[PDB]
Amino acid sequence: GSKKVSDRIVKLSAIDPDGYKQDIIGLSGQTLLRALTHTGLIDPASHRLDDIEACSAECEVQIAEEWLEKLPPRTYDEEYVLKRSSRSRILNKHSRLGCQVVLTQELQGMVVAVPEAKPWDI
Amino acid sequence: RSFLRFGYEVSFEALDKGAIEILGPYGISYTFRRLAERISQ
Amino acid sequence: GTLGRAIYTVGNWIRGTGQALDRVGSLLQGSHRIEEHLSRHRTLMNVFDKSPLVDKDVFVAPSASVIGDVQIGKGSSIWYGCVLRGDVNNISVGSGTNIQDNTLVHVAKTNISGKVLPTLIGDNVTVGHSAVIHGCTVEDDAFVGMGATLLDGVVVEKHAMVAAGSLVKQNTRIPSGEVWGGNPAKFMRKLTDEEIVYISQSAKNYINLAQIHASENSKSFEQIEVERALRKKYARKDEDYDSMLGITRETPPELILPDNVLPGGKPV
Amino acid sequence: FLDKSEVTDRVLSVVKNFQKVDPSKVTPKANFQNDLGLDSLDSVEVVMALEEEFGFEIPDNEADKIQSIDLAVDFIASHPQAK
Amino acid sequence: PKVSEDKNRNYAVVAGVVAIVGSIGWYLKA
Amino acid sequence: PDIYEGSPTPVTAFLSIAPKISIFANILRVFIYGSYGATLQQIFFFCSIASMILGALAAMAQTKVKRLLAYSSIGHVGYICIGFSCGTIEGIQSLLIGIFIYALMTMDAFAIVLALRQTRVKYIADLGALAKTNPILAITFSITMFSYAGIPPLAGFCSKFYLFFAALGCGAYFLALVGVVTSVIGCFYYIRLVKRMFFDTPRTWILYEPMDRNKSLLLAMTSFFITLFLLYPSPLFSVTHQMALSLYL
Amino acid sequence: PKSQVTPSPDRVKWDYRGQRQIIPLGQWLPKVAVDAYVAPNVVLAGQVTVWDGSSVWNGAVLRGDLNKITVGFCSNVQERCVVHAAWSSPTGLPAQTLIDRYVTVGAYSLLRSCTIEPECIIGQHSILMEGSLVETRSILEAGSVLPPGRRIPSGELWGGNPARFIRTLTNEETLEIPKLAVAINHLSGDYFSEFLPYSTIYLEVEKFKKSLGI
Amino acid sequence: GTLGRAFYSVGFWIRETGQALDRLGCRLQGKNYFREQLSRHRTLMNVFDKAPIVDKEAFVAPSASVIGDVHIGRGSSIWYGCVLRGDVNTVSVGSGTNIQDNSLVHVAKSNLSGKVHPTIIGDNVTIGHSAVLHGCTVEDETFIGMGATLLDGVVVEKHGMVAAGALVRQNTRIPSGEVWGGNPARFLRKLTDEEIAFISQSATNYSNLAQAHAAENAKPLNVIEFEKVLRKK
Ligand SMILES: CCCCC/C=C/C/C=C\C/C=C/C/C=C/CCCC(=O)O[C@H](COC(=O)CCCCCCCCCCCCCCCCC)COP(=O)(O)O[C@H]1[C@H](O)[C@H](O)[C@@H](O)[C@H](O)[C@H]1O
Ligand SMILES: CCCCCC(=O)OC[C@H](COP(=O)(O)OC[C@H](N)C(=O)O)OC(=O)CCCCC
Ligand SMILES: [Fe+3]
Ligand SMILES: [Zn+2]
Repeated sequence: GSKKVSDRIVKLSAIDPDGYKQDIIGLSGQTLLRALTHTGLIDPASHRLDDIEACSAECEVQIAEEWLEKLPPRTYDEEYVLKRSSRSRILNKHSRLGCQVVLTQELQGMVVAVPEAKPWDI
Repeated sequence: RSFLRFGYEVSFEALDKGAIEILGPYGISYTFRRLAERISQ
Repeated sequence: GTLGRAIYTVGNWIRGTGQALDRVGSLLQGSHRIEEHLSRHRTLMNVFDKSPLVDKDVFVAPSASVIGDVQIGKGSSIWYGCVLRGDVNNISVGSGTNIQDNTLVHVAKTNISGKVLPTLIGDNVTVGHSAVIHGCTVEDDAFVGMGATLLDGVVVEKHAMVAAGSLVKQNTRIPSGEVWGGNPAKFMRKLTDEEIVYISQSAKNYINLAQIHASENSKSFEQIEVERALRKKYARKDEDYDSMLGITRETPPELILPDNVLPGGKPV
Repeated sequence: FLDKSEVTDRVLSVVKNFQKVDPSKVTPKANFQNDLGLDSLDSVEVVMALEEEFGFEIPDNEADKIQSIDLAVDFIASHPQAK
Repeated sequence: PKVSEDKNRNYAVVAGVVAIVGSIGWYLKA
Repeated sequence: PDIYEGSPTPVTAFLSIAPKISIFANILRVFIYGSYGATLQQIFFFCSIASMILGALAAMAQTKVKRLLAYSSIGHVGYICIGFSCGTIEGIQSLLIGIFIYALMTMDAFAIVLALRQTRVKYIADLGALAKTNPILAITFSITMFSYAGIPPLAGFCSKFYLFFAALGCGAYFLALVGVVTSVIGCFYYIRLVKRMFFDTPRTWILYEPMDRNKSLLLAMTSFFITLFLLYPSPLFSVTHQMALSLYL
Repeated sequence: PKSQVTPSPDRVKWDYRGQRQIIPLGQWLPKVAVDAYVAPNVVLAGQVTVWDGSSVWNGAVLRGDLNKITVGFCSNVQERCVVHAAWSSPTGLPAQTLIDRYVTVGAYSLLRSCTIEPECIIGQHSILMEGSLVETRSILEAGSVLPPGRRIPSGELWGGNPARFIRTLTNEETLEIPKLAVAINHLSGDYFSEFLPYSTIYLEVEKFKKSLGI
Repeated sequence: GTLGRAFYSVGFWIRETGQALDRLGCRLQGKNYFREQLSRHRTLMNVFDKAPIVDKEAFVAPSASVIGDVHIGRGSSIWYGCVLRGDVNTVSVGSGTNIQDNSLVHVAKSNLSGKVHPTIIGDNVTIGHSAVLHGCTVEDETFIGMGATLLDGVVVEKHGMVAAGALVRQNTRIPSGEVWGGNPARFLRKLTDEEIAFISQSATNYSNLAQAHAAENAKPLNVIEFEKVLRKK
């Protein structure tokens, strides 16, 4: 055979805030925020850089409780970014950062819920 | 052999390895990360 | 009046001074630079008392070069950089069949093999970019991938495909429904019905897409300036100030493409 | 995603309110119209009761596809809105 | 065709010439 | 900081410069009469110390360019109020020189920010590969940051120098130590930005569109002023000393 | 069967303006950076973006009529290269033809909806079909063809008509990859100084008009 | 040298100033015809002193792009769409050859790969359509097939034929009288006398055809077409 792009295609189920479930396509080895950007669910101009310090949780996502065990644990920086932009200084205990989640072939069929948009212009 | 030990186990291992570092600019002086981040209060 | 005449004379003096300065600067360069001249490239050209018969609805790009005895059917299109040299023998392009960018269609010298025949391209065929055709007989409803080379004496039967980056050797016939490809151009696989639908849809999409290019490449200087001004004026929008003023600026029809070339036919 | 226990309980509880459905036959795999001898009106009534115990909606093209309580409970367990 | 038609543009040209001449005189007379 | 961040960038540029000059003029024309037993000198002493300390300790925990600029403005306000704390002709002269230099540096920095604002710059990490795409805008921004820090060869060092001299003249040795420590911290988080542009190698780059002519000339003139101010600083000192004396006679 | 065509009497057989290099399609206007060098023979149609340090050489066609085409920083498209975009790709990813930074595209390269990661070298006569990914720090040999949906792993050299794996690139080659793009950018900048902002051809047009009145 | 480049740049500055003055003079009179987007393509383009040298009896198509130190012999022809770019080194095209349509004969763009080899073309050499000659050398009376991709360091001996679409790898020598084809190029068969005669006759046929094409290209530009383009409503 040969090296197919389908060999690193990760299927995902991303849910927009109004409850609609659409299947997105991502690449294993790239951030989940990049996968969400392809379909346009998250505005690319809000999180152009997949870097932790260049982030104010514009890529916040809600992972399913059964699918959160197959992911690296949240780092201190991720928690600090999540708390400040929560608008209530509370932890939802199941929300991750899009730029800090790297897709993997073990993440096939992961269901992720995208919350409502937040202003980011200035 | 005593001088060879005197070269590493003390002069390089303790005097200038981390003892100056711990009281220097990053051994314990990096508490500004634990201090600047608290300015949000 | 008098002020206008005085300003015109001053402008004439300024133009003369500027041209003199340009000449002096050219002299200091040592006359090494080759000056740009008027475009001498002829889109349609005659060779031996033979003229192309391009139809009214055909889109021939200005950078294309249709030369010699070339007969082109309705709805087809010749794209940028394409060369159709029918000087030695005939070239017949069918109806609705587009020849894409940088493609070359040439006909043999009527004696390359003794029994040479003119280059015939059927209807609704599509030829990919940078493809080379040198005496084929491509039948209608066929596909030639980009970069494919078709040597003299080949025939591409109906509903057949030539893979991109192939080399169909001389006197080779591609049967219907095959995907002949590779440098030796050997049998790859059979065509599925989805591929046939894709071929027809691509041909129709190119017929649809040639129209905007034809309408853009034939504009006059006055229309081009007006469209450039309109494009600059509506490049960025401010809905807040328009809502304050009670107006709604709408994009002029000159800057609106037909919905039949959009990815999914977007009305809004 | 949702665990199978709670969705199984929620699909095993509401089905016994039709004054004819046998409590002994209801199980994670028990077709509505075929295994229980239901009517097409009851076949749509079960789907309506699925959106009667919650606020989500089932499109008209998602009600007549599969009348099986196993796929129904799988779909319920794959309902992010519910909890 | 030896006439400039735009009246507004002609006045701008006259004003620019006047500004240049006045600036030169200002730098010379003072 | 919230007002500076939420305000439009061209608006934020004007509020960072114009109000401060006039308000400081009012404060000076109040000090000419309001020196009631050095009551304001103590208030401004505490305010300047706290302002320097808080600006230095707060601008290190900033990831956005505009919040960092706001905290830099607060720190420089404290540095200027050092001059208020020491009531003397030299103190007021240091104050006015610092105001002038700070205003010019702020105009430079905000012109640079507005140049990148055309491509929606929000974070310091956004200007990561600027030394590759625009290797002269990165140099200009580094010059402005170093001038904020107070590196000797640049113009921002002269103001801090003469303010420290004024503080030591009145005998307030405690102001000098606080200013020195705050200057160290400030230079640290100012060279932190210069590290991002030149030394880091981000995986994803952001390309900015060319700037326009007005901001280009403004940047060029201000950058030539900043680097070459030490060579010919006499007119500024002369006009400042003339201004300080004229407050009373 | 028709075998009948109607020649148009208003068809132009010689456009004195030549071929226009920038061809806007409706509201889509190609964007070319002031630092970028585009050869006068190049045709840019539709939504095509050329960034700083990029260069497009003679005979290249960049038709962004269907989907977006982007050429990255210091990435070059060499002589007679056709870059085209499709509505969609077989893999399901967006079909925008994206060329990242420090990418060298050899002559007679046909790119269609392919995405090329930064610091790549594409050989001559290379064909990148729809939905093909070329991972970063990889080299594609000359005359190599990869079918739709194929991928070139990062740090490897690939070639052949049904493109196959050849060997693994060493450190020196994968660090030399951007230097080739920089050198080609320097050559393009050398070519860039030969053209003034405005051509002087309109004077010849005026002379031709005066030779026939107005 | 470096003295010449300074004068060249100063000439550019003065020419730019003169063009700006001419545009200003046009604006005073109300004309705006300088805004017309005319094609800036030149069939003969130079890079400082490196200017192509084309013989008088040589057909160069108006759409062909010849750049840098390129030498064209008598009786040679560069057909439509060809790009002959030799700037870091020289491109020498012999007498009686024919760079056919959409072909490319260029030299390496940088010294990182090594030393840039000048491209040399012999006499009566036939270059096929859409063929790439990248820093190679070919002896006289040779044939290069359609779609060939000769690379640098390649020597094609006299009476040597390269098959169509073949890709000759770097530093490869094709012996006289042998046909090399496929990817990569490999020996296939030995040339026959009839093929040699046909190769010889093709050069003369194209040389005669180029004269007719040049005669049809040297006609005065039509004024009816110019008038029709001018008035478009
Ligand atoms: C070789 C040795 C010499 C070598 C040295 C040669 C020197 C040549 C002599 C003088 C050079 C003069 C330099 C002065 C240049 C000033 C800047 C040019 C200003 C200018 O755009 O022109 C007028 C404008 O009108 C004025 O609003 C303001 C314009 C007022 C100034 C124009 C008056 C020019 C008369 C100069 C006296 C000529 C006397 C004769 C000189 C020749 C000697 C015989 C044309 O307006 P416009 O609406 O059609 O178009 C403009 C224009 O296109 C651009 O500015 C903008 O893109 C556009 O938006 C619009 O503004
Ligand atoms: C001596 C030459 C005067 C030529 C005067 C002149 O050309 O003004 C135009 C220039 C540039 O302005 P434009 O963008 O309209 O370019 C217009 C451009 N001509 C074009 O072709 O696009 O103005 C200046 O910067 C110069 C300011 C100082 C003017 C003294
Ligand atoms: Fe993030
Ligand atoms: Zn031929």
